Amino acid sequence: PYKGYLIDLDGTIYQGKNRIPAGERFIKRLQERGIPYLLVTNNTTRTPEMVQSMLANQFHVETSIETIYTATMATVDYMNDMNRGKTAYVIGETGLKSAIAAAGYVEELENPAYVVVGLDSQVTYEMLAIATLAIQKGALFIGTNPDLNIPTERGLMPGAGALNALLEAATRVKPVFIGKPNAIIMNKSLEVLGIQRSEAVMVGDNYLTDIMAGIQNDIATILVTTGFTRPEEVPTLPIQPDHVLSSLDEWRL
Repeated sequence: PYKGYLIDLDGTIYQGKNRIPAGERFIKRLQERGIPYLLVTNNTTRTPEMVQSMLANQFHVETSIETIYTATMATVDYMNDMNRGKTAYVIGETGLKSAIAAAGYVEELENPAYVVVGLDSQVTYEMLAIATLAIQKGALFIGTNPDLNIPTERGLMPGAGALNALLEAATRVKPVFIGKPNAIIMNKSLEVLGIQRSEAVMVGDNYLTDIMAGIQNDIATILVTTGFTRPEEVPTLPIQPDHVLSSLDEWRL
């Protein structure tokens, strides 16, 4: 069986303000059996500590801070890896912005080494202009996650991927995406998860991001029809996941 589990957060162990008890039991089962797992999210607005609290206070789950890996974390790791200058211009929220600040990157508006773009529910043309000019100057253009939409009360709204699309059109340069289903976040996840690519599994509810995160990177996949991809959609999926579940309670560890 799989020796480690990479798990999506929203839509998999909880849905919006709603709880998915089978999702709660799942990590609770992994914990009791001592099976390594990693909560992998494309979210960049929250810091892992904020996520950890949200989980414990609203969704009956208590995980160690190290069990949480976000697109923000994977992003600063990449920046550090690329080791270009220590300057940057960032569009995103407090989770992403503080993580980069904490890593020693100072805000540079003219010629930043990096131009990092995540979702900012309060973005302004001014921010886009600045980023547009900095990218053309030669800054390394990074997209935190490719997500086209953000699920909310009002409905599906512009996601980080859509903000990046605005910038790709204006600069003619495609950003290097970090988040699922792209390689960078997956490789680093494996590295932090501690187990072989060949024996890890990616568990999620979204085909385009989670399931493809596995298929594209040659990592086994498990799709739970809660959240995003609706069960009616599975029969027509271009590529069937290794496993399809209506509930995580049905997966045997």
